[PDB]
Amino acid sequence: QMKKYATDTKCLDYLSTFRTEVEDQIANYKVALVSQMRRQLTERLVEKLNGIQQAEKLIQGSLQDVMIREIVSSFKDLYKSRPELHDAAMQSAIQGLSMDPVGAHFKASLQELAKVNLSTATADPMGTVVQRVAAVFQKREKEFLDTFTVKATEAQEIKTIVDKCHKGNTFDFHALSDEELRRLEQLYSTVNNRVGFETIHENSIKPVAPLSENSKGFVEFVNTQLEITKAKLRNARLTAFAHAFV
Amino acid sequence: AKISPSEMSRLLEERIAGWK
Amino acid sequence: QTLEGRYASALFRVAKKKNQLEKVYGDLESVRNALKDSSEFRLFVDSPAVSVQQKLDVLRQLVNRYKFDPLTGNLLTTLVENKRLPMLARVADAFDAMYRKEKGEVKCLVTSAKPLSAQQQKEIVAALQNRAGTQARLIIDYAVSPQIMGGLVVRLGEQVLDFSVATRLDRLQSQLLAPL
Amino acid sequence: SWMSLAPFVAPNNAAAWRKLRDGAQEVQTVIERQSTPGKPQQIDWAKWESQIAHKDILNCLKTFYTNQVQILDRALGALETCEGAEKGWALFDAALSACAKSVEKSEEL
Amino acid sequence: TAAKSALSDLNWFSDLADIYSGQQTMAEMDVALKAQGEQKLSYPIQGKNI
Repeated sequence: QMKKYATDTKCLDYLSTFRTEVEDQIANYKVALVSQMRRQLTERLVEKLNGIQQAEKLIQGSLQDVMIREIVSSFKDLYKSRPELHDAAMQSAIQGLSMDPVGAHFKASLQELAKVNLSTATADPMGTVVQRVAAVFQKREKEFLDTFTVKATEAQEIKTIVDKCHKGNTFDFHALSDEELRRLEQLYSTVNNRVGFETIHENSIKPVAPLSENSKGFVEFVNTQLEITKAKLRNARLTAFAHAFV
Repeated sequence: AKISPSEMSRLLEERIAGWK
Repeated sequence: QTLEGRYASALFRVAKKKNQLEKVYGDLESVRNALKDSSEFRLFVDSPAVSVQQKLDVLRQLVNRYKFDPLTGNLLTTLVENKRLPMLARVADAFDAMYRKEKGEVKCLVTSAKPLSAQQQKEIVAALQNRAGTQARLIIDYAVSPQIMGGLVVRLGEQVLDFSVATRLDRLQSQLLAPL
Repeated sequence: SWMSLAPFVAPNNAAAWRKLRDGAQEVQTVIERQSTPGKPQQIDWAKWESQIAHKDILNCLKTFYTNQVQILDRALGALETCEGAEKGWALFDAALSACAKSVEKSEEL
Repeated sequence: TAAKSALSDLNWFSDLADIYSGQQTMAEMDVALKAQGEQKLSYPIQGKNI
């Protein structure tokens, strides 16, 4: 029977090995955490670039679509308007039975478009095909840049109303503020989540749960110190967010 | 990829030639 | 190639040699007009309770009344004995198309509205140098979807040369919506 | 070896133990994972500089990337060379002495 | 109603859990002191950086 309980001697080696192991299984945790952060950052950037590439592609697609639609409508107008194109097309077909005005007008409008710099252009139904197409171009580009870039109004708001009202030479700390500081934090979570930056969320750390009284003298030294690290880190975050925005 | 005005328009102009 | 095609090829390849087919062509044109203008001869071949005796007598006597050729009679007796006489006008038109195709095509052709004698001359001479077929008897038409540029079909089926505005336009547009 | 310390647990000391166990599992689920592929991500900007037409914001983003990876590798090589923890290692040593004081009791037999 | 573990009342499983969580957190927050030097950043802003 007692041949059972011979196991009960091996409940002391295990704890020596506990102390020997946990001071190494932890040193091989910080490394993995670093690499975790690297991986998440890289993946975020990659998804950002896939999105921006797809947006550019769909822009140019819609662009050439309208570039064709408007030239076609313009020609459908000019033909029915002008008498000359009729007899010119007659002669064109006749000599073709052994250039037509359609290819000519298309090529002409394209050549006149290729050196326009559509950024410098006018409103939507503005007649000239360049004025018809550059409206779409610029509007689509604006609806593009607002989603993979920050807006100057969001900048100005906080830069002039929020950050520098705290303090100057370094923009030191943040207890000098209203509850609406929390909104600035929310504002943070917009910008980096459209641009695609990966910043550590400090609050993903979790404090300790007490179990027994004998541990009370340790946990507090952690949790107190943790606050001294959680808030401090916060400052070293937001100053950056300010010193891009001055 | 490529840019619209200077590249795509030239390309499409080069694309249209055809008859018979 | 068909049944009426069979009889057509038969009589053509047999009669081109000695018969002076133009003679047969004229006789068959006379027969075709008699068909279209009788309304009893049409009935007559439709007339199913008729004796083959009376039919053969009618034909043999019709020989001695109008112009007539021997192979014509042989063919008529053939379509009698094979019970294939109602196909006569169809084979007649087949032979007309065959011979006039040997000589010269008839073609359809489209515009928007009335063109001019000048460009009409240009059209005919261009289509002649394209065909190089010494006989061409054409058609004029007016369909305004192809806006004004001259679309047509030189009648052989596999050549509908679509010199038109709207067609080239739409083909080009649907082409240049391609990706990159 | 300390993971084979289960059967010396009692139901009054189970959930705590389970917590500990699951805690370690979390750690291990990280580590092996973050050493299995090694480094397959390693993005190459030669592709993206070409495939994109703006090349004005791409540059600043890449700058951020190369500015953070330096500090990551810095911290990594820096930790690869106190008192805040001894206050708990004392608890551990007390527990060790207690467990020896109990095993000696159950080594009479 | 037998009893395995001839060893008496064990009461040092709580402390092990507490020190494990403590060391884990102390590492987690001795990391992010290093991975957030944060010299400066480069935010693209409409009108200025573009």
